[PDB]
Amino acid sequence: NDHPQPLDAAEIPRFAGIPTFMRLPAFTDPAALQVGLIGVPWDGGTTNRAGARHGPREVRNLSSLMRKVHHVSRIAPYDLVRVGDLGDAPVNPIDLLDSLRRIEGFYRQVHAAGTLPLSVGGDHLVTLPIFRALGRERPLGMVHFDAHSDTNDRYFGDNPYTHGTPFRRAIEEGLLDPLRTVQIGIRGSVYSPDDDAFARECGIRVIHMEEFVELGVEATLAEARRVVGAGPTYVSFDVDVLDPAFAPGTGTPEIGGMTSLQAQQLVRGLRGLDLVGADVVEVSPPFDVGGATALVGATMMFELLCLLAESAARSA
Amino acid sequence: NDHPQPLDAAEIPRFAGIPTFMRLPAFTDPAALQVGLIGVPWDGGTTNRAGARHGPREVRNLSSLMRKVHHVSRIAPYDLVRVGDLGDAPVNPIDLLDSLRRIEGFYRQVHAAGTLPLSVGGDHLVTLPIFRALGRERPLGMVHFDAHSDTNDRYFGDNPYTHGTPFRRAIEEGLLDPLRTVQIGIRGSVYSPDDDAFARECGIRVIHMEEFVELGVEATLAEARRVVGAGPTYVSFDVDVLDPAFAPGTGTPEIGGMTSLQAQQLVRGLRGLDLVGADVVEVSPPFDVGGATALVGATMMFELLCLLAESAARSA
Amino acid sequence: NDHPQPLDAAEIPRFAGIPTFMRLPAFTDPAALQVGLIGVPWDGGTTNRAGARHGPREVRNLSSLMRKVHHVSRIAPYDLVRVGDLGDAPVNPIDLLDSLRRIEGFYRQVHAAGTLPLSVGGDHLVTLPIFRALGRERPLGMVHFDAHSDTNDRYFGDNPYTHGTPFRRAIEEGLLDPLRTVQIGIRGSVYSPDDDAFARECGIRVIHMEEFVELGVEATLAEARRVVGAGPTYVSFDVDVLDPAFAPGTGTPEIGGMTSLQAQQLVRGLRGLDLVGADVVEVSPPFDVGGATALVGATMMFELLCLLAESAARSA
Amino acid sequence: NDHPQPLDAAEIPRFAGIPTFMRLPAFTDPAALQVGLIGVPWDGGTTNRAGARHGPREVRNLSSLMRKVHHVSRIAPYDLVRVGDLGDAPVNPIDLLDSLRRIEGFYRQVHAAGTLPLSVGGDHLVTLPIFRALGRERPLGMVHFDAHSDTNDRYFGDNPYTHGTPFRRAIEEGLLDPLRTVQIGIRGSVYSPDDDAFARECGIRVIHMEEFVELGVEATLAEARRVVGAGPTYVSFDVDVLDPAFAPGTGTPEIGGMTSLQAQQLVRGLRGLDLVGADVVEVSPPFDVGGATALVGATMMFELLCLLAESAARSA
Amino acid sequence: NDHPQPLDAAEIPRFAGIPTFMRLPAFTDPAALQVGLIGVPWDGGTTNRAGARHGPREVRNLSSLMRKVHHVSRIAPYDLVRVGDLGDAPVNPIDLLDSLRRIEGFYRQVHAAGTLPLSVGGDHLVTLPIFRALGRERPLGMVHFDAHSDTNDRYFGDNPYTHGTPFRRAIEEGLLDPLRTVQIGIRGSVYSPDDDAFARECGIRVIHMEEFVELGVEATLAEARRVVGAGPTYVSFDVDVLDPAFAPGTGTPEIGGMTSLQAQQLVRGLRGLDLVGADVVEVSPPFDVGGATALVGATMMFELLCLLAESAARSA
Amino acid sequence: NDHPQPLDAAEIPRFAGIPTFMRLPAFTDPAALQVGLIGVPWDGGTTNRAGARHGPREVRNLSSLMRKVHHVSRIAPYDLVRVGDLGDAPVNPIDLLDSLRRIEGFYRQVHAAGTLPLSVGGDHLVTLPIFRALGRERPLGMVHFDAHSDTNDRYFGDNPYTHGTPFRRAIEEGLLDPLRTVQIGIRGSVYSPDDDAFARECGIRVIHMEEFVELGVEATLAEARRVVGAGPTYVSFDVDVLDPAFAPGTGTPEIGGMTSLQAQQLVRGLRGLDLVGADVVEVSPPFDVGGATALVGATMMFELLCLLAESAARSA
Ligand SMILES: NCCCCCCN
Ligand SMILES: NCCCCCCN
Ligand SMILES: NCCCCCCN
Ligand SMILES: NCCCCCCN
Ligand SMILES: NCCCCCCN
Repeated sequence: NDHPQPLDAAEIPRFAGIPTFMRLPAFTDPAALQVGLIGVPWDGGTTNRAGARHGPREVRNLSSLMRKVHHVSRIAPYDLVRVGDLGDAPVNPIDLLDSLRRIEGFYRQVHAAGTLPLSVGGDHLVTLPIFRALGRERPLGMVHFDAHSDTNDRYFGDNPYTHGTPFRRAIEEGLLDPLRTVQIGIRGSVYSPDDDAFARECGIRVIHMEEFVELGVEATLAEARRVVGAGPTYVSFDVDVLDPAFAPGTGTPEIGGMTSLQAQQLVRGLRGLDLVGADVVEVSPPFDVGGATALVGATMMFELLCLLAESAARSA
Repeated sequence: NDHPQPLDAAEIPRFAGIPTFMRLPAFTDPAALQVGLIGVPWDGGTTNRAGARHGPREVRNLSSLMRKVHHVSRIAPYDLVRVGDLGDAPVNPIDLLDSLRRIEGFYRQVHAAGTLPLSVGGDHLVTLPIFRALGRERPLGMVHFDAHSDTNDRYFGDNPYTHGTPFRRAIEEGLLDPLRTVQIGIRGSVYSPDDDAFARECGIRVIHMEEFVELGVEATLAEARRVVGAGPTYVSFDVDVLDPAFAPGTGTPEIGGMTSLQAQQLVRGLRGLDLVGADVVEVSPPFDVGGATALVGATMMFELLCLLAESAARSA
Repeated sequence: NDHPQPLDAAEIPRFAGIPTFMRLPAFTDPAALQVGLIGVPWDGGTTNRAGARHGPREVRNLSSLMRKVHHVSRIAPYDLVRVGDLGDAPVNPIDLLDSLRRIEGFYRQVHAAGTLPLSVGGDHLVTLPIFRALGRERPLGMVHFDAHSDTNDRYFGDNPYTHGTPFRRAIEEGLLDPLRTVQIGIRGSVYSPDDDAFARECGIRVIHMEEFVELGVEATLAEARRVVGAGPTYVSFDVDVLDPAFAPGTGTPEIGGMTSLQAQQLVRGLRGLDLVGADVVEVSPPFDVGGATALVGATMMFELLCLLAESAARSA
Repeated sequence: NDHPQPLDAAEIPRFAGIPTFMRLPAFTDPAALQVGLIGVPWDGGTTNRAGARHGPREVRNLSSLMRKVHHVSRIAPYDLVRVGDLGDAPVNPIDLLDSLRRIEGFYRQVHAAGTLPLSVGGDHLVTLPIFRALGRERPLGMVHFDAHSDTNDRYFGDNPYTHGTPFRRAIEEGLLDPLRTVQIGIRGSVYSPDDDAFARECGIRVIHMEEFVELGVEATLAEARRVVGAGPTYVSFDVDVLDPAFAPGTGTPEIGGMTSLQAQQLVRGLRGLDLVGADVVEVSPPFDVGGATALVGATMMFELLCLLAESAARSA
Repeated sequence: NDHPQPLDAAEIPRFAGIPTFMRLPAFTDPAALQVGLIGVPWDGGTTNRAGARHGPREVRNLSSLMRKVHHVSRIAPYDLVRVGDLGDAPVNPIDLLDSLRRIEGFYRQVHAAGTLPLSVGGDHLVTLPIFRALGRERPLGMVHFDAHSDTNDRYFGDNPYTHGTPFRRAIEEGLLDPLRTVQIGIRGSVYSPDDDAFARECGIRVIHMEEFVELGVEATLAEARRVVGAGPTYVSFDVDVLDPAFAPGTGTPEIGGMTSLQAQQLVRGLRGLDLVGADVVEVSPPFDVGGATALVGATMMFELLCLLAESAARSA
Repeated sequence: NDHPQPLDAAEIPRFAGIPTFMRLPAFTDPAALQVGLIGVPWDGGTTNRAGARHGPREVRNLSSLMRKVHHVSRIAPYDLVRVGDLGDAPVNPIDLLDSLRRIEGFYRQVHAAGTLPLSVGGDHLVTLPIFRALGRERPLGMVHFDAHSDTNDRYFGDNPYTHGTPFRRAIEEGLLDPLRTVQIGIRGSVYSPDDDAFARECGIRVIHMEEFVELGVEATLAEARRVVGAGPTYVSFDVDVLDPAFAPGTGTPEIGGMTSLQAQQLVRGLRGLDLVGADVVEVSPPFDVGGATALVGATMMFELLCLLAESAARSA
């Protein structure tokens, strides 16, 4: 084939070998890849239960359990395109602004090379430096799976950058197109009598958990696809969209959430869209249980990888 | 506008502050409040896996994650009515009858002041002294979420007070109207071929787990609303109604239970009933996993708080 | 009416007593029982995450929670037939072939006595020696719940015996009738774009997780029954069929799985079939969380026991 | 020598077999044994963190790791005398007074048969009913390893029976001889500014943690042997004597404790005394980490078994 | 005493009541107290494994186990002086400088009122704003128990503030007298071929783990007392001085440490010094096991409280 | 200063980067290195509690906390010699003899290149193939830290290869000189009166735990050095030598063991000896607690590395 390949499991047992994403070779140069698997070990944007800085290491670890071919779509992503583990974006645990700069820097090297990034957080603030690099020319659409909109304004006085502000920033900076943004799974007590105010004024489509239950998977999918249409789309997967039973290891859980099953069905349903990048954020190992949330992370990573592979091929 | 409010999360982070229910101020006088949040740290009635005496503390802890406004109903409970943390009902861990007296004494003051109690257990026996305080004037109706009927007679072999007997006592003492009692979620193997002896003979509506699946949420909700009518009604939520996946921290789990999502749907559907009190019972921290069951309790508590707040508002 | 009985829970509490299956007496002679509860503490067939050798002990422990009478069917299994704990099948943790030899040996003694076996694993390889003893005369039909087909050929060279090959082996050896085999819950990424090859060629009905969801419980059930028919049938239950939310303590978890509730419904729907034995495999205590998987295992064990008790009852 | 033996580890691996104490056969008749291994699954005496009721079960489990011969003394207890698992003493989890009565009942049957008990608690109150059976003829001496004196008077009013009063009761009842009591390891903040008042009035030798440190093992032992002399002596080992690092699974930890090493040395040095019984109490699985404390419990149990075996052989 | 007192355990069980340090009443005004118990829930200075922001809440929880009187020195701190829970110092989880400013501001009020602070972190950076409030008039002496000197210069560029720089800052700012600073337990691999460069150059007495082992407790103590003399001294206790076995719940563990016992002996031996404040830092619940480190923290707090109370009593 | 270096911690934080031993670069060619860090993830030799196959991945993860310079000895191993991560020796989870051949194959290539191996298991059986490669020309001496002598003969019939036989095999194969072999820490009950036969009859120096305590660290060190002399010597460090308090994550724990501190003092005292290689074995993640034992493994690995670096430097 000649593409980078995972360590062969008929030969090296899955517990063995240096833990890389999907057991792929490590790369330093983004031009060597069509899809780059990237860690963003960064949780400076976390105002309560931190720990998502350990997400990437543990996702790497549990991705050992992933196999080469998707059993539904039959996509063999490593055969389709050049995929590899591109390491961790530079992070500064003590300096939020420095991290923001340096992560953007890293991502514009990735974008300049033409690689589609598949990223593991890190809390949800990580998605902003990524959009800063990927949405310069044209604004992005987005399918966003989350318990929270992450479109708040300020925290603890007037700090504009937290894991709860990234999509407001991205919209203000013109990186995210709100008319092509759909959010799925929003739930839990809120600060305000009309929380979806910013959302409604700029026209974000918010499918709350309760609307997702009313609609069902198919109708929700039809509505997500309708919102993003034909244009360049990013997929942001916050593991907190899932119920705590499936994703305990997360900073801001809200009970009464999506099932793993349902998340796989929704992601699988995005086949054919022009996906320009994706992430899996908020995996927090210090609140995780037997690496349950790290495994969810790894699997959802692979689900997204398969579709990114197809978009990277189409884009070539 | 002058009601007790949670600590301001724009000022004081959720990991900070001495931990009270919902970050509310502590109160000793129930006349200061319309809805009172009360712990009953008591498990003297547990015949197997104990630890529910630690429930109220961990629920307080995890309730730090609750916010001011319900996202569906828009109810802002601390603006509608005055809510506060009344601390723990006094408990004697070595003397069961002394606990029964003292817990009731506490609830007697709460009832005299006209305050609706919202309680956290404690095993299910804690509901009895509450009913003894709350049901003397007219027998209460009840919506009861549980895996068990808790209507047994005697254990080992002349003891009338366990977590399995509170509602038999309540019916015998004329405090609980069985003809206005609905039990939802009952499941798990039983001791003898006829479990439902007492339950059927006094006319309790028992919606077993199986019937609840046949029925679905909306029809169950309508049957529960039919049974309790326009009369004064108590809501008892036993976390063991949930599947262990959502609530592992409980003494007597039975697999194949309710989802947190389903529980929220069913409790929200109780809107508008004449609710005179409610509790969340059987959270047992020594069997809990990373505060999961404590978070469930805290959230279900917030769900009940909203409905209780509306009742207390209608009374004023 | 002189049948072996569980310890009397109205006199001896569930935390007390030597842990045997279902708190029953221990037996060493299979002819003394119609249904024998057997542990197969064996995981030499495991290629990655091991630990199922500890399964039977923890299932013994957690089976303390089971009661005497099924609450839906009203089957009192210990009244219907003679049930007991037959101990553990002989295992050599260090010699795979010797274990196969000895496990088969033990199971032919069980078979020669007309005792129906209900077995707790152990990884899925355990089912092969059992099959070699139960299917010498006439091949078995099977209802198989798993995340994996376990019909692979070879591993790490020319090794034909792992937890992923037992049903391929059983079919080749004429012990399992593929035309009377249905498999339910298969999911997760695979090694090749053509995985169901062996299954499609010999005619195994494979119901993947995706098809189970499209089908629903009742239609899945009718299909399962259509496949096995009136003939002699084994039920093999691998806990990894369950979403890791319900069964974390297993070696090869795959997300987006079956709920505990669904498994109960599906197993309960096998009533009336000519069931000649069953097993519950792949419970791995070292990856379990507070015995949840061991509890699930004990419960499924009770569910199967009821059905088997009905089968043993019919014969005389 | 025709004496009961553990399952053969050279043949049956340690993860296998029904979990009895030391993998010994189970007995019903005390007269069949010279040393009886007994569980007392009782924690009605616990006023704060409970769970010791599950102690005997988890100790049975982890005793699977024990071997047949002591590596220092070379005592082979099963060769010397007849040892077996006598099951659990009857317990009433709801009724304290009924428990005391039924446990005594069980122990006087054990005593009437000339059988030396080796008991696993259960909280410390469990030793009282044992002393009530064993202390009738001559009052007993004791070497007692604990963080607390367990010689308090009343709790929560006029309650004379908790895990903190057994030894005061036993002295008042003339079952324990204070002049022949030595207590080793006492430490931790106290309620009373003069806590040791009772112990000093009746002449109990109290070697506090601080004094044990100054004395060292050899000299502490000389002093413990002096106190108990040649008379009949019980050993009561409370795991909370150990530092929480070695025994986390206990209800009332006090840091800065004894090491497992030190405890082994101290018990080993009691060889040659007339030991008429022993217990290991306060193992609390709900607060345990990976069965650490259960293992400690099982090992100390074996340490004592060897000594009790020598005393039993001496008498016969 | 008329002094504030812990909840009466003879009446109120230790698992009940809204949890405060040592079960004392909650205070808002530092002039009401002679020793103030304060939480600094702050870990913005943490460069790797964080979580210490949850320290104060869990130390509060586990301090429920503390009793009224020290069992060795016989000091009863609450009878000696007025002690209370002052709550948490204000903390900004996003703005490091804003926290430094606000924490100091809180301690300024505390110091102005003549109140002696006993603090629970939070990571070690938290000691800097404390020193900033306490060491302006005259520089402080210090006994510092730690695995690390915390006298490094810069991190990740020129960030002057981390858990590893605070004492470097305090010396530079004239708040700490290096000549009256002694550090005990220092150990672990270092970044650079010469580490104690700064510490030796300004003349801090550094007693590495190895020297403490050679010296022994008494001789270590005599050296520490020689260093601090008769002048005003602060005691800063980093739980990571302890072996991971005694304190697993900490961010930067180094194996082969001090035991709880040794730590208690070293603190007890500080009796009679002019102690003006103390802290217990680096308790990190997300890495803790069953609250082990919280309990150590709570107990070391009590050890420190007893001596602080005597100092405050001398002054009065 | 052209040697391989760990990721720069002033630039790249410890939670970031692909997890290699000590965050060194990954090598594939042994000839590139003077000291080779190797994982041997193999537990086929385990007769009871397995999981050591996961040892090397977790030790890699936690080795992230190691720094560049030994604080006592001042050895900067990466400046001294060329050190790197050689990956994992090949392993067949299902085939013991093939693992034996293939692991030896790998170490043969390592030995041919002049590279000193520093290895992480895997269970203690992993040392045999290592010795088979390193001990042909002349037999090795050994310092061996363990709770067990690992010189048993056969298990479960005649299987000559388990984690309890490696040194029996190595001695019989002329690879280990028993007259230059010292074992330290041996303890715990034994299977029969005469297991120890082999070790004494061939003259291994066996320093039991009891004797180690009698001798003390310094005299144990003197005796270990006397046994090995100036000849080529291997160090085999089994984490089960440590008390379970310090090393919970291990398959066959024996309470009453060495402390982390003692182990460090002992290994550090091996400076100057002709060390030809070392290993750290029996780290078993499925039994570890928050990675405690992996961290111990990582530190002991660093301690050993520093000494190995000196040996490599002298040869060159
Ligand atoms: N929520 C599912 C993630 C997988 C956890 C399984 C680990 N045994
Ligand atoms: N299932 C209830 C909530 C559990 C999530 C807790 C994450 N720490
Ligand atoms: N105190 C240590 C007892 C043993 C723990 C080892 C792993 N279960
Ligand atoms: N001198 C003891 C050093 C401990 C090193 C750090 C281990 N994690
Ligand atoms: N190392 C002190 C903590 C003790 C833990 C016991 C149970 N929380």
